[PDB]
Amino acid sequence: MIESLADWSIFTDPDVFGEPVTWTTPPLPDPVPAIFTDASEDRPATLGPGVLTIAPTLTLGAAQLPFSPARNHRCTVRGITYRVAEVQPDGSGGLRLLLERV
Amino acid sequence: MIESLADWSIFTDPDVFGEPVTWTTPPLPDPVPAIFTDASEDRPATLGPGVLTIAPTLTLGAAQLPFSPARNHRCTVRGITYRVAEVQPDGSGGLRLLLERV
Amino acid sequence: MIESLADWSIFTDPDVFGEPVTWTTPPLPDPVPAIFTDASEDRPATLGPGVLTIAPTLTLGAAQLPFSPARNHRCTVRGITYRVAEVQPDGSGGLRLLLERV
Amino acid sequence: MIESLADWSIFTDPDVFGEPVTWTTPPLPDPVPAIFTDASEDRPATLGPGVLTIAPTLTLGAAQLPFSPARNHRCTVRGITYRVAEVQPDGSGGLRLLLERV
Amino acid sequence: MIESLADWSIFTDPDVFGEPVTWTTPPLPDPVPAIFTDASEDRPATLGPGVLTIAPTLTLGAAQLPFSPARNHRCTVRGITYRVAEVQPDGSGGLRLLLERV
Amino acid sequence: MIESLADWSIFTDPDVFGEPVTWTTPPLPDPVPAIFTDASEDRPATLGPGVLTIAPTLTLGAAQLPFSPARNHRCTVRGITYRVAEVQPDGSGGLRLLLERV
Amino acid sequence: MSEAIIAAARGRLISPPFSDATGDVYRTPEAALPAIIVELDYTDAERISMGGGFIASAELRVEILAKRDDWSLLTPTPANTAEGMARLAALVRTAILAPPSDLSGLAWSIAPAGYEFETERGETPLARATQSFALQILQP
Amino acid sequence: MSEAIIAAARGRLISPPFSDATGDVYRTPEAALPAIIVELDYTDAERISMGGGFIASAELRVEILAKRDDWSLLTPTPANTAEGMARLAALVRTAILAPPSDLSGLAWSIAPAGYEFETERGETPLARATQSFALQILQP
Amino acid sequence: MSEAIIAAARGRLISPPFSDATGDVYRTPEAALPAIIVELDYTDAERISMGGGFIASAELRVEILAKRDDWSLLTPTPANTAEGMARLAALVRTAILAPPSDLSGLAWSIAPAGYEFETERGETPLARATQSFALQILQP
Amino acid sequence: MSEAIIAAARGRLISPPFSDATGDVYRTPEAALPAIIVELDYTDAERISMGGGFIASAELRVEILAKRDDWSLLTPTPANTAEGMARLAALVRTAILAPPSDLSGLAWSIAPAGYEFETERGETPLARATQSFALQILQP
Amino acid sequence: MSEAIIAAARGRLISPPFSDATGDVYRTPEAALPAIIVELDYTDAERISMGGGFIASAELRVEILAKRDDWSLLTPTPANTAEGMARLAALVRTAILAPPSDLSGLAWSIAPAGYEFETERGETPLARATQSFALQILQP
Amino acid sequence: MSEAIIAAARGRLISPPFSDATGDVYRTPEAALPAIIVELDYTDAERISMGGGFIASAELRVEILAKRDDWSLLTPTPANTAEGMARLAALVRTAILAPPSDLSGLAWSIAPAGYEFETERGETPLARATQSFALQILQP
Repeated sequence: MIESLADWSIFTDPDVFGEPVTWTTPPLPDPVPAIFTDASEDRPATLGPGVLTIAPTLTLGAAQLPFSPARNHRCTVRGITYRVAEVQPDGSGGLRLLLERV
Repeated sequence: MIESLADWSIFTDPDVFGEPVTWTTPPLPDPVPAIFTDASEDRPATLGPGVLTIAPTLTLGAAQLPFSPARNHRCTVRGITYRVAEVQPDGSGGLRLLLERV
Repeated sequence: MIESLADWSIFTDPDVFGEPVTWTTPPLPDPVPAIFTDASEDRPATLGPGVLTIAPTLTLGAAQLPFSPARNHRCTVRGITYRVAEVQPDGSGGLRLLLERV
Repeated sequence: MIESLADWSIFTDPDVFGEPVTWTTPPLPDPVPAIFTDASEDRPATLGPGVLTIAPTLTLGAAQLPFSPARNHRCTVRGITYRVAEVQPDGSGGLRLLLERV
Repeated sequence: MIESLADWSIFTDPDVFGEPVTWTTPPLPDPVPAIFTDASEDRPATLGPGVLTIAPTLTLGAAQLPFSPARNHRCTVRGITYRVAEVQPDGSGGLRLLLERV
Repeated sequence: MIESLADWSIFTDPDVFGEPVTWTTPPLPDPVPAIFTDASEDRPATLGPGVLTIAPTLTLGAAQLPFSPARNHRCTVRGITYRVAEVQPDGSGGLRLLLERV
Repeated sequence: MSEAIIAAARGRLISPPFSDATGDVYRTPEAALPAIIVELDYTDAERISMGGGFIASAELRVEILAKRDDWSLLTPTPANTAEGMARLAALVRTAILAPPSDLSGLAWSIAPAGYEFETERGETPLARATQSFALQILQP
Repeated sequence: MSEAIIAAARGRLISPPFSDATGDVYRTPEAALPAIIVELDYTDAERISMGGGFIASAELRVEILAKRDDWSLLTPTPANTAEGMARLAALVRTAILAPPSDLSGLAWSIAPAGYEFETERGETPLARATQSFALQILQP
Repeated sequence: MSEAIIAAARGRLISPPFSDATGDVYRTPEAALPAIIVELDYTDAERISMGGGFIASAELRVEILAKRDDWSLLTPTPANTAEGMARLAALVRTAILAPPSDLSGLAWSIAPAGYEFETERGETPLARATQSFALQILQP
Repeated sequence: MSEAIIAAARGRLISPPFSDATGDVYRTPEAALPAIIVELDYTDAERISMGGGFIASAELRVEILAKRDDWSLLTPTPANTAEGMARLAALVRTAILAPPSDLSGLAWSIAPAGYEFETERGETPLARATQSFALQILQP
Repeated sequence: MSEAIIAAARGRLISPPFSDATGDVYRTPEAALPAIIVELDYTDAERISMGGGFIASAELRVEILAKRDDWSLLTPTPANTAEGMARLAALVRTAILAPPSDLSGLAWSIAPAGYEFETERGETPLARATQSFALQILQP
Repeated sequence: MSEAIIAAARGRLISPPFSDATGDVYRTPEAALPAIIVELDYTDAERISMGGGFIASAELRVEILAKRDDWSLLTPTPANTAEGMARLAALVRTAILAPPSDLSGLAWSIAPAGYEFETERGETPLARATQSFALQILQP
């Protein structure tokens, strides 16, 4: 648990890798930095070739986060609204979120 | 077997990686340090997408431990009670425990 | 996002690895460099041994690209026309295109 | 074959990684060094979750032994009797034994 | 494409790894060097144990090659005739050929 | 092909790794060195647990070998007769033999 | 008409005090410990009458995921998976296979095609129960 | 005659306001959120009459991929996969299984062989629906 | 009624002197060397009478895991898996397939659907035995 | 007699203007874009008469691989896999299932056992079509 | 009664001069080159009479593993797997399917369900032979 | 009696000028380009008469592996796998299914159960042919 503040600040470092996001949910004031990663995901179709869909996730410092790490919360990245669809612990107190686009 | 005491003390080192836990079972007095690790585990459902469940385990120095490495014992980590559901040897005399949440 | 211009310029570097291509679609003036990679792909046949087909792709700096990263666009590599069949994000803002030969 | 004596001696060095064992069967009259390794073993059940069983394999210098590497022999490790259930060559003249607990 | 001539000359280097071959097809005069590699291939039989067959291939510098990289051409390695059964691009302009023995 | 003599002599080096063997077939006079490797092979049984069988092979320098690299030849390793059951090229001119025990 | 039958099911299975979510891929929650989901599944088919009609063979699958006191409503040992799953299932069976006609009518036969209890190892133990009900519905 | 039946299908399924692409391997788009594809599939066969004729057993598979408001045309909760898929499917079923004779004639029987709803986790949620229709067509 | 049948089984199989645990995922112990577990499994079904009734086809699976002297109660060579498994199984078969009516009644037929002996290599040797019993139970 | 039937097929399918290669493992070319291959496959069998005779159940599989204008001979949209495959297949079906007696005689029944269109993603798009024809041939 | 039938088998197959071990997981020896193992396997079942009885369908599997001169007892070429396996098997078949009544009685039918020869590549060549014998035994 | 039937086969298939090896695991040669192997396989069984008899359902599998001029004995294009395999197979079929009584008698029916040609890519091309012949043999 030594990492705490330092660790969270370091990666988040804006304009290095941390893209600032704000939780449009009022539970969070004061913009937070987090790592945004999206890639291509190929989803198959039983008969079809499939469709190339895209999935974006936020990796954040959970311990740093105040408020509630909670599903169904509302957040926005770069001005696009995302409902926090899912959260899962990696056990470092650094959780990964999955954000619905809508 | 050279490692014994030294090895157990080193990792356990509190506030480095060892989170102190106490066995609420009276067989153990005097708080013990152990490594707590939990992560996300995806458990599937035959028809369903699945559910994201979480599993936490304690890695401890078995040799160091006095008393009994025994299933059904009672222990608490960070004030939350855990029954020691399972124990399995890694053969280093460093066993891993699995702790039920209840 | 630090890489932006520098990163795109470096790899594209003509005659190093970047083969200049031009988007015959009028949306793009001013020739662009991109990495052309093609290899052998073995496509099977249910009863047959299969056929050795070839697939060529362009790896480009998406952020650098102005205009539209869009499917159905027209582009030519080394004087051979390619319709941009597919595009998929690797999440670096460096997308990979797949170009139909026709 | 160059290693021979040297190789056998060094690993088994007592209190480093060689736990001395005595063969219960009388053919060997001298305490013999070897490497004891046991770990969690997964033995499933067709319908059941399974059972966590254990196994202990001895690794010894086969060329070092002056007497029959033979199944059905009797040996004891740390005062617990083990029948030598199985032996298999790794081809280094360093064979691994599997010892039944009984 | 920087490698071109240099790259092809270097590997081909006779008596290092490049075994000179000549295309008995008249389209090619002036002996060419290429890397000859053959190994054992186990081909199975549905009921049978299988048969150990051997497959030999030539790795050559395609760009260096003049004439035509074409199937059905005739070539000989070390005085044994080979029809060029198949050719497939690795995309480096270094293609690999498969040569029928006959 | 640069390795030829040197390469074969080096590994074979007696009492390093090369165990001298002689081809009891009269086609070969003058003892030859080769690398003998045997390990445990588990062969299964459809209903049974299986049987631990052992397979020994000789790795030799084929190019160095005069006479004939031929199946059905007779050879002996350490005074035990082996029919050369199988030979397969690794393509280095260093072939591996499989020797029947009988 | 899947929607209507699913709607009947939606009304019929909403009664246990917990939300029912069907076909939500992204969702895989542990917060909703007691879990219910109803699926209309597939419909195979054959002709009816001369001059027009169709009927279908259809399967409805009901799945329940649960932990802790949800099992322990009344009787002891519902932690045992079998007792717990059965305890929830039989009542569920009666819910869907209830006497009301509307529920029965679009469904025609409501026979239990299959039953199961399954075990997944979470801190809190989670167990899956399946209750296939076969309904033959006239194609509209 | 697959082309003709496929052509009838092509006319019959082009009505939803979105393009239908069949058998395009390279294509796997997400831009065309509402998605339709019709496949004539396979034809097994048996003799007709004495002196000549053949008939086939054939399967037509219709697949729909969708996200968001495409589900939400009118009624609430079409985000629920089952309701949404059913909502599009039943009308599709009527489209193909329509009264017009030409569509019916080359098809003979038009029974729904199977139905399904499937879930793939994309940002926008994508769901796959299959509507197998069995048509027996006389071999020309 | 699985719980009741399982309860009958619970009473009927608790007699061997060792605990029976059913569906405990987390648990996989070696300390409880003699091991027993009973599963009600699945129920398929068909209609009864005109005006109402249902019956089910059901399978009950009994599994035994054992080591050492548990095999060696009396006769020699029960270490041999077959003899040992049979020795425990036949009595178990009689336990469940016993004469008492209550046990028999909810069960109707109690035929042995299947039998098996299995081998897993632990220091102490562990062997698995399965005794499927098919019971047809009227759905309540 | 596979060779003879294959020979009839060889004559019957050589007409499309492109070479037909059967069972060439090493060969997997893309240069021969329009592709045809005919396989006699397997023969199962039963007795004929008393005193001697044998007959076989046999399957003939025809496969076509194609790209670009080969699909586009006349009608529009043969790029669509289904139309294109059907377009080549029906004529092929007539070729093999032709009126000439010799072709028909050794073949007896020539029914289409199966049909398929398949998609593989090459720069030029390649599509596979299968036309199983079942021929029962008297064993010589 | 598996133990008794296995015991009969144990007596009946102990005659070849080598030990028979059944279900020993840990054991996988090559020292016992000639190898024999007999398994009672599974028993499916049906009712007998009115008022009580049960009968079972049961399979007995016999497996033989061998190398070298064990094959070469008398005739030449028993190294050939087929001849060697057959040579041991037929006599084994007669052993189990022998005339003595006790062996036959608990077994009722003793038909050979299946036969096989298998090849595993050891220095000494090892070959596996299976001789399934189907015995229907009245459940005690 | 597998050995005898195999012996008949051994005599019957030794005629092609190349050695036949059956069940040699270690052996997998390419030097013996033309390759033949005969397997007696499995025997299922049923009772004969009242008072004693048994009969078996048995399969004999013949496999041929070949390259180059072995295919090209006379007619052109035997490189084509189908023609080549058929060319060797039909004569082989006649060899085993020959008129001589001894060969026919222990075999009873000699029908071709199956046929196949297979392709493996070696420098010299190797092709596998299977000729299952079903023989019902009275158990001695």
